[PDB]
Amino acid sequence: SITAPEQGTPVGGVIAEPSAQMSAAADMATGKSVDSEWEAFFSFHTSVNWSTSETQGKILFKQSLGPLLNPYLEHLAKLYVAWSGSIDVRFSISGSGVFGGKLAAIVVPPGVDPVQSTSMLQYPHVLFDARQVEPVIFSIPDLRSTLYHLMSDTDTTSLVIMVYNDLINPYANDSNSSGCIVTVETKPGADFKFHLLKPPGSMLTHGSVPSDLIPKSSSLWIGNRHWTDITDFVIRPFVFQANRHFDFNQETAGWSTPRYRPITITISEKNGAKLGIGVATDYIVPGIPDGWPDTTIPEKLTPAGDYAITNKSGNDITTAAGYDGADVIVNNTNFKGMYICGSLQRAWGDKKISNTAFITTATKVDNAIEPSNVIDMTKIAVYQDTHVGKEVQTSDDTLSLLGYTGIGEQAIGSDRDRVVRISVLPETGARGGNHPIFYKNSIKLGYVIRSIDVFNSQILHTSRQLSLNHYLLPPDSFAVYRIIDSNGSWFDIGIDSDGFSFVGVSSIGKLEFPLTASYMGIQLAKIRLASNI
Amino acid sequence: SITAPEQGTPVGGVIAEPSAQMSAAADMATGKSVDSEWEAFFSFHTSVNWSTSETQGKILFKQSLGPLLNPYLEHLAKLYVAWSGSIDVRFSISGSGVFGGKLAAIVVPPGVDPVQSTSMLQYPHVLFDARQVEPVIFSIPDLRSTLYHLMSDTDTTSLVIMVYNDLINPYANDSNSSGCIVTVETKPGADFKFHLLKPPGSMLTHGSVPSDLIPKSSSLWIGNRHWTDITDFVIRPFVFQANRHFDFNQETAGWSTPRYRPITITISEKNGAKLGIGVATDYIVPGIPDGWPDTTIPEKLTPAGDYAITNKSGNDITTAAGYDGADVIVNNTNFKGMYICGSLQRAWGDKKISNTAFITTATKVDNAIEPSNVIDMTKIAVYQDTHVGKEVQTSDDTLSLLGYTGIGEQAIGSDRDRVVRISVLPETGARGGNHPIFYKNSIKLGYVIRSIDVFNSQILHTSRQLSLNHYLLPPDSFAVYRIIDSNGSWFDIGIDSDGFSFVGVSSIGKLEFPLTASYMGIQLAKIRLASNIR
Amino acid sequence: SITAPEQGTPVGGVIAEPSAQMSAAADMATGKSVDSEWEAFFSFHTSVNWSTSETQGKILFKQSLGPLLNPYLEHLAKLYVAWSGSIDVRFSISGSGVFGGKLAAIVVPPGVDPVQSTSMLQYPHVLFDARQVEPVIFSIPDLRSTLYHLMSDTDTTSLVIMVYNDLINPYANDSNSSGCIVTVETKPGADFKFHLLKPPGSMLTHGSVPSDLIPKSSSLWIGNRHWTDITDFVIRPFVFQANRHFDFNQETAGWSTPRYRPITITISEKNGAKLGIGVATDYIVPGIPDGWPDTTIPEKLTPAGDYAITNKSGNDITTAAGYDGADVIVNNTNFKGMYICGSLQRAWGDKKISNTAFITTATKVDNAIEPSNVIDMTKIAVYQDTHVGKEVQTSDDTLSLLGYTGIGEQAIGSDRDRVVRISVLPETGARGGNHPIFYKNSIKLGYVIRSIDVFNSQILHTSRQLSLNHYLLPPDSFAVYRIIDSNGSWFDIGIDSDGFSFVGVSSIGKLEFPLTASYMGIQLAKIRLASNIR
Ligand SMILES: [K+]
Ligand SMILES: [K+]
Ligand SMILES: [K+]
Repeated sequence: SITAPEQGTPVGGVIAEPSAQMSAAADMATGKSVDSEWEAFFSFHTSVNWSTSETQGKILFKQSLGPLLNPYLEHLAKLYVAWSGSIDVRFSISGSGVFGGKLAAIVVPPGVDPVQSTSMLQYPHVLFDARQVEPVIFSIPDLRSTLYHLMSDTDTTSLVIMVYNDLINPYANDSNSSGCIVTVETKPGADFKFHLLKPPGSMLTHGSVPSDLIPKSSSLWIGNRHWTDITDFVIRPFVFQANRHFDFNQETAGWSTPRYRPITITISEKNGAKLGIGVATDYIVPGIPDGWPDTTIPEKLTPAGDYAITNKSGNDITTAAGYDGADVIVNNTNFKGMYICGSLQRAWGDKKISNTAFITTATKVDNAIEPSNVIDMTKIAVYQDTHVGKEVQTSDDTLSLLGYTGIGEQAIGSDRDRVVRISVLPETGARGGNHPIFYKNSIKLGYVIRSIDVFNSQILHTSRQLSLNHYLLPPDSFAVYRIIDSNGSWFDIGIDSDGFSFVGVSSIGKLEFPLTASYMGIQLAKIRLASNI
Repeated sequence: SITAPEQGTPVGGVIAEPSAQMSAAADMATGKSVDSEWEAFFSFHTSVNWSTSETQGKILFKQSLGPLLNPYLEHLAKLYVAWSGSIDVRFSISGSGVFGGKLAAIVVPPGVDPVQSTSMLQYPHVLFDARQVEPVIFSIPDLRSTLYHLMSDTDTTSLVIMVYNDLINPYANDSNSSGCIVTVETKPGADFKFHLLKPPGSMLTHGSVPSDLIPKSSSLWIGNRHWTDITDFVIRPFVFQANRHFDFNQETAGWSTPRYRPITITISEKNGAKLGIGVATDYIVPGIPDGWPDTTIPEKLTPAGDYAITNKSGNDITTAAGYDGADVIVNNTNFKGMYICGSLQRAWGDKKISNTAFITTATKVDNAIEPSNVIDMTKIAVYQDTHVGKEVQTSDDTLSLLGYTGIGEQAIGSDRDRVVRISVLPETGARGGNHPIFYKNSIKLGYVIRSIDVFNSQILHTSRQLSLNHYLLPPDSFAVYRIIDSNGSWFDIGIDSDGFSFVGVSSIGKLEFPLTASYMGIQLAKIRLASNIR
Repeated sequence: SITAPEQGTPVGGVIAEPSAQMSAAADMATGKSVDSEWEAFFSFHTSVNWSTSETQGKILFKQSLGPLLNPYLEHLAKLYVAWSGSIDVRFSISGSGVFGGKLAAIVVPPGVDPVQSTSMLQYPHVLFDARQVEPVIFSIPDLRSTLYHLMSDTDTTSLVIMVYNDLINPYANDSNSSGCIVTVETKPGADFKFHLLKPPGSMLTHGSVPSDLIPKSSSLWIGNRHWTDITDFVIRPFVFQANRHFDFNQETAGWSTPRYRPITITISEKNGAKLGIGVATDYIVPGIPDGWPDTTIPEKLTPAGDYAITNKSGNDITTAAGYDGADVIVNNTNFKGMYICGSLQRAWGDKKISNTAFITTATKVDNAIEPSNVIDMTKIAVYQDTHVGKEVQTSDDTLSLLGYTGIGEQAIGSDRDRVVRISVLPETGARGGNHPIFYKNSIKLGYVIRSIDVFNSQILHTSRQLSLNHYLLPPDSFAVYRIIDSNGSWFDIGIDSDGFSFVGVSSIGKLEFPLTASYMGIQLAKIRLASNIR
């Protein structure tokens, strides 16, 4: 009655029985290494740049030992919870002959964090000159106080590439944009082996490694507030968002899933209102629809009319494309910062076509509406003519968001008292000299064909992965990535335990926008994030 | 000069000496054949029902290795810092013979946390049928990266029993459901050894497992907002409290200790002034008294008069048929959301008997009080008529929470805007798909002979233990406690690193309250807290 | 068909199996060379000072055999019903070399109780000088009429150290006193064995030793009459209390449980009546509420007015200089000996805010109350102005003891004629030459910013344990607890079968209160409870 995992009554394959002569035939037909071909060669892992800007003692690379240093181990790591052993490395520089400089590789032991000083070269290190063609090979040993590791462990032996002598080029003393791509390739050491099969589907108690929060291409980057594509970055002393922002505990202080979909509600008004209060039909928090905008109007306003724009204290309408070359707008509209949403006003006996929506969160005192810094089921304002008479009308609406009304304003997310929360707004300032960032994209206005900027605290892929998956990161640390544009400009972003992405520079500048991202590793939040801009 | 721990000249007994005939006689009288008997038998651990309603891939049993499995090791563990080795976990099942259905066993390694899914069976598993006669043992090996375990350690090898094939009765209809319960027992195992005997009176430098947070019986459960006994659980999307709510870091965003005792203050009303500001006399935070209640008033109002309520149309209520017969209450009373607080009210020269008080955090402008939910040295309001006439008095006063004047309002702790904090309000939402819970008490009302509900973030025993004892729990896990009522309907509560409690179902319903609570283990927060409601 | 307690088919771990290389590795990492380490070393028990002031025939050390000597046996003893065998009690002394003085050791048999007298040396005794270098062991043999001992057993072989020759310093003058302290350690002994492992959740049918009656620290001491913390002891020739005073038979001549919580009652005053009789709502004895205070008024009087006191000559007191400056007080107040009791005071139609109460056991004749110290269903007095007009009201009321209006009176519990009973007042006098003691609290007063002393027969932890747990103690013995203050001045309290406490000296004096209490053992009541006051 008891059966073991390798136990049963063997009947065979009725028509035939497995032949060894055919399995030996297939080995010679294909060649053969011993059951793991990936243990026999070096595989491309990453490449890093080294310009003339990087002075002596700077660190271009730090990645800790682990199975993420080789793609074939990152694949088979998914079938296990523990590992142990060394990784072999081969690195080279695609330099020129006219280039000098020299570069060093330092396997620092566990525990230590390095410092950008030439004192780290008072320790065994592999010199590599830019003029050197043949690559160089060396091992990264597993020096561990334990007997095995876990996939989340990042206190392992680590490698750093450090500038030993500055790179030189007598030519470009005007552009200073020289090259020397520095590739790193990896092979498993013979002492490498995985331990402890995990059951499939089972989660890891100590979590996984945050190596998939940002995609590897900017074509996939979209905002957590508006669905458009990211176009550039913004650095500010404070960065805050609640709606689709998720921390590493799968917790959001907002009210919406990491999706963009229509918003279904149910208005109910009478006597001629045009300014009703909806109620949720699809939600995660009771009262607020899933996907309701996280921004409030500037002031108290009584929506009754139509658009109205004018320039610097001039009473001159921007009827034409002379909108540009104005630099200040009054925006005299009675609807002055709402969100435009196409509606399907379904009702019994309306017998008239639907109308646009002009939604926001606010307190309905009367026909007017007051800015509500906080959201609630008693704050969900909608300004559209549902064609109401004296008797009640309980239409179904099913909005979808298209644009914005606040012409001539700052980017959505600059002002804080207009940005919506439930109770507590997440917020982060500078954390060890590193500055937080927004992700900037655009949203269409309602009157002028131009668009307005929008600030985002995350990329939606970063929110979807933090809503679903379980990662490890200590609070005093980042999950650091490296952004590289089509040119040789790069900078490291750092995503904290709260979900906010930081940057070490004060200004990124413009960048050729087909970008890529690679996971470097876990860093402390104190040490400034590397850059070359 | 030097003497070892076993060294000294023996003289013995002076009138007699120890005998072996008498020690042998005690082994005759007893059945003493070997010491450490718990190593020689299996001891009860628990028992699970396996019904036909339970589809495949469901987990029935799940325990991690450790000395909390067997009670005889849980006892000796108090003397040692460390342990190591394997436990043997016997399983017994008594099927009907005509039944069918196989049941799997998986010893998942350390570092994982199982899930209810057949993917767990894509892994080595032993099976045993309902027609299994003899018990099966399933030694759990100690797989460890360290050389010994501590007692605070919980990432250990675990064993799960889960339904491989559904249980089958050929006679039973599709409607009626049957079952066979599976019993679980444990024994220390041969390689099990404790390590590093500790001296008594020794702080253990990491604590122990969170096994003593919820008492094992409901008679000992009282809230952290009001002192009365719990009566039911309340699931809400957001849960929040500051005063007596403590986390695993022994730190609090509140102002009071986990104990209910009177509130001594002093108040120095000057002129004819039935209200004034009181100053702390006993405190852990400067300015705020210890035991001061964490709820404000709804509105700005002047306490001057008597009680008043109406049945939605001005019909005043003066009888139980009106109060219970009402659907809602207006409560036009002028001292609405406060606490009665008997108030001894001593002073020098105040020969008049004392008068009850009404307290909240609120500002004061010369007659009134406004709702201010940020407590300070100046947000300590009192209204008790300390017989003042045109002269500073400086009375001393001691106050004991009795009731709550806010008739008709919702349950206390249901509105953050009215709940009091210093700077930061601890608050949670649904971690995983597990909903938070308040613990429900009731508190007395003013002149009505009914009561009003009261919500609580913790049980006071949970707060008390987290103020004194040090525990490890990462911010991704829960300390799980299986609740079992009198009928056998059960569910698992999971306590947070933040101190809040959770439950893995949208509604618990009603249930017998002479109920219990047993620590099952540490559990990751994503995984839905198990339950069986009926 | 049948399966023994160690029987079942083993399959083991399915992914791995137990290893010995890893269990060996934990013994390498640790110092594990043998299990049950407490059998291999001597553990600290206590230490005594031997000074030159101490004449011959004085007893310094006295312990009976048992597992409460060593803490590692006191722990395992919780798993077993019985024990047997000998303990080894090491002694260490470090004299100056120039000292002289011999010290005796006597293992007195079971059935006796020693005395401080040289007649004890007319018996086999071993001696050891101040110049003793190495420790001495002195195994205590288990002489027993039974075949095994239980844990409740205390008539066991004992060992006493006593001064055979006074300690001598040739340099020290007759005035100055020196000393050498003797340290005592214990080890389980070779023939020691526990017996009859008990299943958990098992009542032990005789209990255990009275080792947990007084807590080990003074921060946890509160009286059985008022909830406040103790501050000093009070020796009186007679001691008496009924309400929360419990004996070792789990029986009481009182009416309340050992816990302080509010007092819910109902009162049905008819006409304009500021006083009436309340009826129990929560009770263990029919008629009397649980928590009702056990003290009467001094005199017949009508509660109608305000407070009033005078300084022996009509000079009213309205300031601290007058109260403290006074020698005695008249207290012409009309509501003298009662308790303030905040009184929520709800009812249907009583919109007026509540008013404090004044309670005692007393009769009532239409305006007044007379002191009746026999509590009944009709001796439940209240004076709180429940806004009654010419109509029965039947208010519900909850009351919480705050203070005591009897300004100027002596300490509460000092007059039997005022202390309340049902039928029988428990009472003791001087057993042996050991004087009883009250435990002293203080209770708040009415409008004075001072307090008044309060006497207590027990600590509430002592009452609580004697209500729930079953203990053996004959009516001739005491359960002894050695009190030690911060300076080292000590004395022994002995608790009675009746529940009362005693002390072996006429006056204790003043002493540091961060003090402790340790159980020394059972002691016959004739023998004077030892002490060392300084
Ligand atoms: K329509
Ligand atoms: K007074
Ligand atoms: K009342």
